[PDB]
Amino acid sequence: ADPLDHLADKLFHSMGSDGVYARTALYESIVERLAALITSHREAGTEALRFPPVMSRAQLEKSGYLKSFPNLLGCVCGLHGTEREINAAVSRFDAGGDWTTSLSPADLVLSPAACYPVYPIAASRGPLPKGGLRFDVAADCFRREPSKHLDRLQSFRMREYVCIGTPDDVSDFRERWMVRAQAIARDLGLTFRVDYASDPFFGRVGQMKAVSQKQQQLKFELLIPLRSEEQPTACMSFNYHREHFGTTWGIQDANGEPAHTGCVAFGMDRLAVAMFHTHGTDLSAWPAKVRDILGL
Amino acid sequence: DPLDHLADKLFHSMGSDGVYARTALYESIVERLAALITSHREAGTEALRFPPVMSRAQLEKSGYLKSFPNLLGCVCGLHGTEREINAAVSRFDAGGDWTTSLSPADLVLSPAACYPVYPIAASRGPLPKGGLRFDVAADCFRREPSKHLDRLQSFRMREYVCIGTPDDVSDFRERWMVRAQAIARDLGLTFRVDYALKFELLIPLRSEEQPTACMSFNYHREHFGTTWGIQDANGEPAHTGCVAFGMDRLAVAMFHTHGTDLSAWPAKVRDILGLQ
Ligand SMILES: Nc1ncnc2c1ncn2[C@@H]1O[C@H](COP(=O)([O-])OC(=O)C[NH3+])[C@@H](O)[C@H]1O
Ligand SMILES: [Zn+2]
Ligand SMILES: [Zn+2]
Repeated sequence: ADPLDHLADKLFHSMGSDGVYARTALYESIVERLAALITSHREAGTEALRFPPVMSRAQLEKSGYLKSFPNLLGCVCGLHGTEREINAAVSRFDAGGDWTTSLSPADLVLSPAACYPVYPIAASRGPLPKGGLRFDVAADCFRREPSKHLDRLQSFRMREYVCIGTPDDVSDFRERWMVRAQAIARDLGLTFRVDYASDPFFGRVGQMKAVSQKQQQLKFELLIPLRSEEQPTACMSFNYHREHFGTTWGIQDANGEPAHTGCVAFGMDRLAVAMFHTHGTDLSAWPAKVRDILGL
Repeated sequence: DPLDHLADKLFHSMGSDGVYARTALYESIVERLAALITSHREAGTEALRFPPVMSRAQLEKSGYLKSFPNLLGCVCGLHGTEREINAAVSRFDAGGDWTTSLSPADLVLSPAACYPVYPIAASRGPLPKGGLRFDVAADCFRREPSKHLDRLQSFRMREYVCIGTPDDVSDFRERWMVRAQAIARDLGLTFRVDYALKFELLIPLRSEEQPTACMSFNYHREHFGTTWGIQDANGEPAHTGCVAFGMDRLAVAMFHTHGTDLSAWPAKVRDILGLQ
């Protein structure tokens, strides 16, 4: 079986859906401590925003998400019809028929990544000041990838630091964080390597997109062996978007050029699972240095 | 609207009524409220934390679909072949509608934090004497757009849940109807208790004639006990009730009541919320 499976009893209860779990108090306390630790490394002048698990469908469309991962997107739908119509749908359900045929899309999707909503927000403020803007964002995200592996969820929490400004601003930020992220994983007693990577772009063209992204080194990941050293798990990523979002949303840097952006993302559930996989379910037995930095 | 002005310090627009980004000020208060509620948690209470989505089939069995079908948010996705999905996005490129290729997932956005806990308890067999107590939280969803700050589409719910005999649930209800009030009192909130059976603690937010329900008690009879086959220690279908706290409503209440400057909040309140 999967090396992570034995962890399930202590960390999760089933909710009748693969990748969707109830968190025990033990698991939760570790997520919160990881969150606090990440917060303690926040750079000065970084604005903290917290987003709900949903976001505007129009914004997600405009962001170009359907062009990259249409297969992962969770859209919100409801019964928007007339009372007669809605009653009809319910009656089918009562009669073992299919109520869902009356669903129609809402103006909302479940967020695929924590940073998305922040770009329209930064743009509404007009031109960027010299040195750009830094944001601290989090959200419960959704990706439509059902799986029984504990490191592959459908609903998971994502925490990010986001840099918006000049190519220089973003590169400095990304470099800084690739170093600081490795220092953090060390403090946590986790084994890792950092490597160039690519997003799981969809379809045939998606294979050309990934090769290109990898060669341009626009995405690094911090990888931790969970089920094996041969196929480690990405628990953080460092993403350079170049000018995509700046152009998309009309954000201009202090030079009046289309702003560049990048983000450093922490997979909270993946990090928590890595911690338990590495140090086990008995917190009293965790290494003293680890217990100390987490303030246990 | 009395609350509208609060937005300046609490929220940023996300392109959708009732869906706002939350500032550090606002979130710090939501967290402290969460902490305060935790401090009143009863012994022997199992704390579970639910994600924003849950089983569609569980939701169907809960009866929610019969009661508030218009408020449900169902999860839908593109579940077809690669060619079908590409076409959908191409239609979108050509000024058409890509959503016609959507089909329901096995999931919905949770309408109430406690719903998923009932099948969990049922799965463990007969309840012990005295029943079970749970502490649940979830980001919940209600498909009802509004510009009012106390009527969101996505909001945090916190709940203590009692599963047991009618005696268990009644003692639990009585206890919590009292604690809920004591809590609102310590928060320096002005409220009245009404019986909409269901108990509700309503706080004047827009007006005194139309106060907002910020905490409630729901008694479900043996509805979930019967649906999931939860059996009490005497072999009968279990009863359930829950005390529910609208975390985002409570936070808006606090800012409305005491203002957006935490330094000028009363010392009692700063004290109980670990601010002073
Ligand atoms: N299915 C899943 N289950 C659990 N965690 C996941 C996940 N998908 C992503 N994550 C976590 O979120 C992080 C960010 O994912 P990503 O790099 O694919 O998205 C982004 O581009 C963030 N802007 C990953 O490094 C991982 O730690
Ligand atoms: Zn990001
Ligand atoms: Zn409930």
